Amino acid sequence: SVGSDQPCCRALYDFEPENEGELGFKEGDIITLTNQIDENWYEGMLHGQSGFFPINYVEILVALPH
Ligand SMILES: [Cl-]
Repeated sequence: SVGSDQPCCRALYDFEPENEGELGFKEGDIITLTNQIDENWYEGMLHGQSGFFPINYVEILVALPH
């Protein structure tokens, strides 16, 4: 398995993608966190796909480095 120290977050709400760069998900999904683009958007992965999603839609479980 990937290490338990892999940055990740829990979706608190559904997010449906409205462009082809966004990573959609459903409430409760555990998203692999890969980057923070700005004060509003993360990048991450779920089920092998990658894309952007709102910081405000998730609960951090393991934070990216600061
Ligand atoms: Cl620290």
